[PDB]
Amino acid sequence: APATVCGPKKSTNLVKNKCVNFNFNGLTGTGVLTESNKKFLPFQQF
Amino acid sequence: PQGFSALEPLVDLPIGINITRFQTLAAAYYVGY
Repeated sequence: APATVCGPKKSTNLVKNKCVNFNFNGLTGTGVLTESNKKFLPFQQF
Repeated sequence: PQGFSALEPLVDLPIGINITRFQTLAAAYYVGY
């Protein structure tokens, strides 16, 4: 049975150009973040 | 018709039901498995 009700999930500020741990909807890693120019699709995330 | 075209996702539903049969409400349609 899929989960349909769950508690609220928090959020913090966004930082760039620093090697910082990130959690983008269950995606975890460690690296610097910066603005890019690649074009995704309306349904594509990663 | 020939040619290639992909099928982009539309919506996902987290329902817990189970299905085994299906029906349907110039009137033709193709069914492929």
